[PDB]
Amino acid sequence: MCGTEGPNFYVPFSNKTGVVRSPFEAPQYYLAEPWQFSMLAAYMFLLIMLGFPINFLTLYVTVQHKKLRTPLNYILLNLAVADLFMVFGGFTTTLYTSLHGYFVFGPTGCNLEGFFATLGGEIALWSLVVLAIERYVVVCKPMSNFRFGENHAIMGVAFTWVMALACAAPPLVGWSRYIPEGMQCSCGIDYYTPHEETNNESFVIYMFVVHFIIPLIVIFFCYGQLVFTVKEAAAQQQESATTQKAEKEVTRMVIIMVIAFLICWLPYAGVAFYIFTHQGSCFGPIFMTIPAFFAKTSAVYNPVIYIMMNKQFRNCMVTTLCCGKNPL
Ligand SMILES: O=C(Cc1ccc(Cl)cc1)N1CCC2(CC1)Oc1ccccc1O2
Ligand SMILES: CCCCCCCCO[C@@H]1O[C@H](CO)[C@@H](O)[C@H](O)[C@H]1O
Ligand SMILES: CCCCCCCCO[C@@H]1O[C@H](CO)[C@@H](O)[C@H](O)[C@H]1O
Ligand SMILES: CCCCCCCCO[C@@H]1O[C@H](CO)[C@@H](O)[C@H](O)[C@H]1O
Ligand SMILES: CCCCCCCCO[C@@H]1O[C@H](CO)[C@@H](O)[C@H](O)[C@H]1O
Ligand SMILES: *C(=O)CCCCCCCCCCCCCCC
Repeated sequence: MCGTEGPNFYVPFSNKTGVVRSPFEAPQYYLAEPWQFSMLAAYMFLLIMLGFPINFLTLYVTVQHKKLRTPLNYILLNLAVADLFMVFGGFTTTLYTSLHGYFVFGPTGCNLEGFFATLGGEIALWSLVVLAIERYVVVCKPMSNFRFGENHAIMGVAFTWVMALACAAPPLVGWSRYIPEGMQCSCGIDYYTPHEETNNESFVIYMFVVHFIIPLIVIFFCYGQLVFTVKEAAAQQQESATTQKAEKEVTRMVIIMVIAFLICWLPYAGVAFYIFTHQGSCFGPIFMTIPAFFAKTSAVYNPVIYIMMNKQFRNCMVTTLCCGKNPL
């Protein structure tokens, strides 16, 4: 008796007092004080004011600068579009529902916001995986007579859409489901109930293996071999100071990306290990959704790491903002 069950929800609050209401009908001010709902709204507002300009500016400066429109950058545009799905499909609706105290859009809007907010975050995750594979193929050259062109970059972007749909669509057709999560103002995959009618247990395993373990292994391998190949080639040219300088900056950048991926990855692993063991207590209307609360920020720091620190995008964004010029 941890929470309260309904046909389309699970409110993480005991019902011995008879105060629980459907998160589609009445505010959930027993999960959290009204100011805690407002702080959720403020956090959504922060993500919107930082997420939309950075990600929209990425799409905009690509239009005004021809040198950005290379095939190896196509997957970066896919990342910026994915974050805009998170910004508009997830953060915006949550900011609206949070100020009511409950998900005012009903169960139909729960599937919609759940899908798009999950789709955007899933496109972003696999865009990072695809970019790691692309950089690995271009640098380590595992195929003897291979050149990465426009057709290959399109496959990689289209591949992210298949992977993201592979995660976001099954809950719409009966494998897992979309329910209000945490404070019941946004919607997402049901990791909180063992809903046997939709086989939630198998979907969590599938999510954990395919959309959690596999992305980590691919990123670590590709960048691992990449830094290995770069350091190996740089060792053969120790007389070139720029080669050593290029090797040092490639190492620092791969580290930054791998660390940034783990900052979004480890919270789920920490919640996993606490759910893997300790399977005997109620997770409050918050605990299990703490990784989600911080994984949203990937809509802000991923374009900062992968785009704003790209040498090309930075100068072009300065040029666009710058008007025309820029300090040289
Ligand atoms: O939705 C995503 C997609 C994603 C993928 C990578 C990152 Cl870095 C962030 C989000 N998550 C991952 C897999 C998932 C669900 C949440 O399954 C779990 C089962 C047990 C414990 C934690 C779990 O996390
Ligand atoms: C983008 C900003 C949107 C803000 C929408 C706020 C809508 C508030 O709506 C109000 O909410 C109260 C508590 O939920 C109710 O008691 C009121 O009846 C209702 O009018
Ligand atoms: C940039 C901010 C634009 C805000 C436009 C939001 C329009 C909603 O407007 C709000 O809707 C609520 C519905 O319950 C009403 O209770 C409020 O009185 C009304 O102001
Ligand atoms: C750096 C890694 C980028 C991957 C970001 C994936 C973010 C997806 O995060 C997911 O968002 C959903 C919608 O709010 C929620 O239902 C899930 O609980 C949450 O895990
Ligand atoms: C995908 C995993 C990322 C691999 C990052 C490897 C970080 C290595 O970093 C390098 O290691 C050298 C010793 O091996 C040090 O001497 C160098 O200072 C350092 O640049
Ligand atoms: C050359 O690049 C000309 C740029 C002209 C604009 C420079 C000033 C930008 C100010 C951005 C900071 C806005 C802060 C708003 C916070 C809500």
